[PDB]
Amino acid sequence: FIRREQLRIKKEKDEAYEKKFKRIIAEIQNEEGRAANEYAREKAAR
Amino acid sequence: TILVEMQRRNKVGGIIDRR
Amino acid sequence: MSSLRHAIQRRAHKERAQPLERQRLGILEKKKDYRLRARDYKKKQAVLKSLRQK
Amino acid sequence: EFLRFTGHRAFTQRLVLATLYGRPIHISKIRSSSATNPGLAPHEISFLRLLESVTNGSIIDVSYSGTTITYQPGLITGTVPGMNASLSSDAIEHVIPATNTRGITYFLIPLALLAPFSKAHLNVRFTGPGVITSATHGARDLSIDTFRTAVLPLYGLFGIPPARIELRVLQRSCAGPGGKGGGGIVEMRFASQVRLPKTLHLNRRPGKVRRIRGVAYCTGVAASHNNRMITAARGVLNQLVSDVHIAAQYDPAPLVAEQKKKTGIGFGLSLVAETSAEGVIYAADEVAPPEGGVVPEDIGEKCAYQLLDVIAQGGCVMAASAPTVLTLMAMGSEDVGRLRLGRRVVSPELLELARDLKAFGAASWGIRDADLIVSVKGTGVGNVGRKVA
Amino acid sequence: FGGSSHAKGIVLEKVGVEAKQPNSAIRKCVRVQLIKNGKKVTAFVPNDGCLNFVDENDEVLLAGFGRDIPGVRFKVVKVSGVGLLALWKEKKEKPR
Amino acid sequence: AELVAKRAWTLAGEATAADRPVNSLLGEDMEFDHVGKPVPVVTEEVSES
Amino acid sequence: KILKTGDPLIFSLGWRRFQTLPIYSIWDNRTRNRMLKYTPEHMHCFGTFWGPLIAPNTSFCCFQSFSASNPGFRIAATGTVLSVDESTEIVKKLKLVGTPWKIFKNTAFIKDMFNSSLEIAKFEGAAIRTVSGIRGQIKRALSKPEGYFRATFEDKILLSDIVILKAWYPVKPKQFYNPATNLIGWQSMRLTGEIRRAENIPTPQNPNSTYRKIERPERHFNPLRVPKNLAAELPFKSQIVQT
Amino acid sequence: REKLKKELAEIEERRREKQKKEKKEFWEREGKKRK
RNA sequence: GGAGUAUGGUCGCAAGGCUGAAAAAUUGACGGAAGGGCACCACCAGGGGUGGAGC
RNA sequence: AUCCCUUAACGAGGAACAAUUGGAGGGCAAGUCUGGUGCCAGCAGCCGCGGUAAUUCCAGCUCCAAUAGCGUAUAUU
Repeated sequence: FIRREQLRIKKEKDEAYEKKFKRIIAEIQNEEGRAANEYAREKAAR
Repeated sequence: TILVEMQRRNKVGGIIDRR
Repeated sequence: MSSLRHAIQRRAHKERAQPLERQRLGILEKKKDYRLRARDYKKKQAVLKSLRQK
Repeated sequence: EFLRFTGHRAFTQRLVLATLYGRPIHISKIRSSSATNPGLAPHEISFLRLLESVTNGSIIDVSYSGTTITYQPGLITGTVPGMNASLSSDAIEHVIPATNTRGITYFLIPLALLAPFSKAHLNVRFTGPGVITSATHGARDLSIDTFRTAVLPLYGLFGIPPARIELRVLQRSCAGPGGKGGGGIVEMRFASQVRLPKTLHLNRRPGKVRRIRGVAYCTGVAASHNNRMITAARGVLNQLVSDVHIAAQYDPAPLVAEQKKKTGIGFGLSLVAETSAEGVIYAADEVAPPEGGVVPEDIGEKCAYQLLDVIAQGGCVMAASAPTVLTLMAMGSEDVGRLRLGRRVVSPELLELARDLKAFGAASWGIRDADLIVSVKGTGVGNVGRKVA
Repeated sequence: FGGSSHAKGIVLEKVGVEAKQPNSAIRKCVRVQLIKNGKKVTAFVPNDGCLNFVDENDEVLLAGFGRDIPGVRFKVVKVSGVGLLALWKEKKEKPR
Repeated sequence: AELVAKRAWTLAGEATAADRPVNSLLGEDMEFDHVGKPVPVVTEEVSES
Repeated sequence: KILKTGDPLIFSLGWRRFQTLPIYSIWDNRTRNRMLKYTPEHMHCFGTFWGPLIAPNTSFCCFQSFSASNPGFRIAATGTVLSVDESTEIVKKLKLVGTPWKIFKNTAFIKDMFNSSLEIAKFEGAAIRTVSGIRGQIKRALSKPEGYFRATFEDKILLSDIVILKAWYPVKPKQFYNPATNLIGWQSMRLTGEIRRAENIPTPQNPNSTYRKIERPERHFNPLRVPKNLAAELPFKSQIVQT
Repeated sequence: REKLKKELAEIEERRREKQKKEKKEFWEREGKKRK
């Protein structure tokens, strides 16, 4: 019983961690790259 | 019993119900 | 990187030996010696499988 | 054992303030007068069980007579996966027994004002036979809809944002056979834990009550009941307001264990008047008697009359949500926060809360005229345990 | 940003403090809020052990990052008036 | 005296079978990894489904 | 000096000066809060003690002994209060170490690890491991020698190998609290080195634990040994020619 | 020889990166010309 | 700049309760009697277990 | 008064009269984490059984650039 419970909990916890940090890294890269490309466009026009 | 103790591994204090 | 690490970051981790009460059994096989053992056995089994096919 | 209280009035307020301030209490002489059922009530002992479940290191001790408890509080951890549950997203189960007469907002109001001061999230799930999600005749408890859209915006005022509060019902229920019983399960998920609540200021006059929105719910009766209730409430409030809009909700019946039975047959209404100025809302509720069978138009007229009473009476916050906003104002930072109560709003429960705060160690309140402005000095405790990363 | 070379900021929250692998760029990145303009931008602490000196609500100088999340543009240079590489090299203590 | 005294077998990192008492594992609460999937026991809901 | 876990330390934290004995624990790779035995040089480790509660992000200093005859630099540790709790979750590795008894191709019988079939039945299915890196699983308790078991490994282990099982035993900190009432007078709990030098007991040192240089001979293996029936059955172009 | 082959593989990786960057810059310039 | 392929957000629909748990067929439903085929879950001829004591 | 110029006497063996700033790379455990059709791979690793007056270990790892100077960010030219 402890084997089945611990394996279920490990699968759910690893899936939740992977999903959350994929979201976080994607949002950070999206916002930072958007501002970087806007600044490169505003700098190349000068 | 066993899963509840595995959840409350480190849980201190409880309601002491003398009635 | 490689300049963002101290010398204590670079310092090697030593390998433990066989216990002295058990040194008569030979050397304590770690990952390197195990890799050598597994390479030799996989090579010999590959030759034997080809000989059995032939 | 150190601090000493008497009586069964404002019992949950005393235990919750004891948990939040960390002061060990001893409440003596619960029911000295009652010879038939002396000692603790079943809803009180179930609130003790829930408090032990969500806290950690708290020691509760009920005596042999049941008429004296003592309580040394611990930290409000919540649902940590090492002590309370198995996973961090797992709902801590709490069962309350079939001999429970008070509504579930009797458990939710202290838990919701004790929940922003926790370490991890709170994911409590109230199941069991005696979980009534309605208003009670009882001590006139709020409903779940009244509780939600009348008092959780006050946490939104304090800066505990309601973007992360998840109070959801999965079955709904009224009392049923007599006052005892229930069946409808809920789960509340506080994911918004703050260090210190903001010192808010309710001072400007909340004059123009712009609109009325509400919820009329029916569990176990015909679904024309809420339509008749809406026509009654609109017939009362159409003299005053052009936009009253009341949702209709219907659930078939909840089943409890004895072999299951269907219990919790009833219907009720809950009006919320929103003032155009700020987070100022007046709420009123009315539920059918659990054995009576009264007219739904009588219930709609009764809740509309109670709503117009609270609109006439209240300064800024109604007296049902006044203890919650006042104790959060006391938990805030070491500045003054200014609430605008009506002179008719001041109640013995509010006065008893003032006595309990003065006994615990918070500062007194300053009452001046403007309805009266009550000004509260925060004590600057906040939450004790939070992983500052 | 702005017209200056370095900006100041408040460390709102070290995002990716619960990331698993030690030198992940999600582990190294920190969400800060610039003082002059008010926007929340993300910046790299140069090292994972050097992340421990960055505490919440600390005045943080940050510059450009000129060379795993490509596009995070800033790097934290000074924390509370003391250079972050000096804190990492254990030259100075952080005044709090 | 506790700081100067010998460590318990749970606080020593390597506990072979000579250190501890006989059935001393049954009194402990440790976590450890398992290997492989367990077989699902047939329960009445499984047979009904 | 480095500063050991268990040894007492005078914390200046809040208005309180208090001598308590902490537990140093690293957060292993953000998984389990493993208990260290010393503070790491030039690294922030977590500590955990039993003292008064303070709201977190509160910096603190930390001394060893309030003596003027210290020849150098009385202050020992610095830092900041991370969080407060009751009943921490500190965990130390306990390795059950055993020895192979009979070694077949995969299943080896392992002797000097447990004492009874009750303990083996508790630790049934556990992830056992060789020092070399061979994984394995405890399969079944063994009947006739009481305390041995059968464990099916990944490949063949040797009789020289050491078979470990890495369990995690929880460690609770002690609930000691000295106030450093200096204007009245106070008893200062000593360190382990001062205790050993005072009451004359040597430091425990294991010769099997002290690192040595290992003389490895170059591993030469035997040649291939082809069986007689296979060597007589394989065809002419691939027949083995041995004079 | 193995050290030289490692450094040669690193140089070829840099060559493929600069080739991809110059290819995208050229086709970004031409895709505006055919628009 | 064009064309694909992904990834994560945002929005819109889905997302309103004459309601309150446990048919098809000119082709379908069920049989009976007769006659076949097969079977160490049948007959026939034998053999062998288990079941008595202990682990 | 100082500095300068004159100037008797001391004033070098590395564990010092104690060269720095960057970049690239190798080697390591009875340690830890993750993936999976055994022994593999990846991220990495101040954290190892004991031990802090204990240890003498890659004993001071290898290479490149500038060197009393050197790096980073942004604007850029």
